[PDB]
Amino acid sequence: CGVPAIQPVLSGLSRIVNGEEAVPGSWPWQVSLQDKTGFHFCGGSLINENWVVTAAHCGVTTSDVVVAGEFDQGSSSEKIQKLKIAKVFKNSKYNSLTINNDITLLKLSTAASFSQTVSAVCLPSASDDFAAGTTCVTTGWGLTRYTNANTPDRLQQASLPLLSNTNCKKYWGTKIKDAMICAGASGVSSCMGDSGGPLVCKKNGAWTLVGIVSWGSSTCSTSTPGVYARVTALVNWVQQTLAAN
Amino acid sequence: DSLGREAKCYNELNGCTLEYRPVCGTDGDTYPNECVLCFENRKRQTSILIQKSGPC
Repeated sequence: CGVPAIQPVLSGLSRIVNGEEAVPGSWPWQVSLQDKTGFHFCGGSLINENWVVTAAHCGVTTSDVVVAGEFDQGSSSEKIQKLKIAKVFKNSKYNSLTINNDITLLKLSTAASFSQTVSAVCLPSASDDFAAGTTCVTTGWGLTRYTNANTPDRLQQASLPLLSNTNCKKYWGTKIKDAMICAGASGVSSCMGDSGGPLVCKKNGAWTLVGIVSWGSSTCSTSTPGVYARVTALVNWVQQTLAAN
Repeated sequence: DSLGREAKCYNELNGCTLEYRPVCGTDGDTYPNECVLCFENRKRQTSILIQKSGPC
């Protein structure tokens, strides 16, 4: 857990107007949720060789596919894994009005084959504390400009700092709940198609899952914080569903 | 004169969900998701419907 065989290279471009392209295979836990039609509509992160964790607003069905090991989605072909889904575990407390408690667990039918390019993310401890102002990473195939309406072929990554509930409420006010964590407002934004992906904060050498892409600016405003599902607040549920399944 | 289906927002939130689920508006435009089409109609004070889901 949380150590890519293949090492990320995070440059200063990762911090400005909607990050950069990833070193292929450098975020192994990064998966793409796809249709039967092969069309990417959300991301996810692998926590196991068996489970994927995602946002609940994504509407993942058992009919949908988890694609492990992809870089370039426009590849006539690369070495990926099209894993099937057998059971979907949508948080009972997910609030659809509010997008609060926005985590869903996908149990795979076909175990993923951990390779050099496919591995898992470390999940945090509930008591874990990731300080505001900590610079983290968000990865995905979400649009680069709201104005593109074409999702990128290659995985992107942005570096953004964490925010206090307190200083996010200045932008979202009362919408910000406890199962939410804010990040960005710095020159980089999560956007359509990034949903259910990771917000990784490195901890004691490992990259750890601190947020899930949830919601944010309807226009992918780089001066507004992006909201994520707060993993520390939902990890005992992850732990307990995993145990009973 | 024609039409089909009105795009829905999360009113209880004033931002959107970040999923990619393009919609074809009755205007001839693609919207990354429905919530976008809604915020665009709100801002623009427009009344664009969803022609078909998926891209135009």
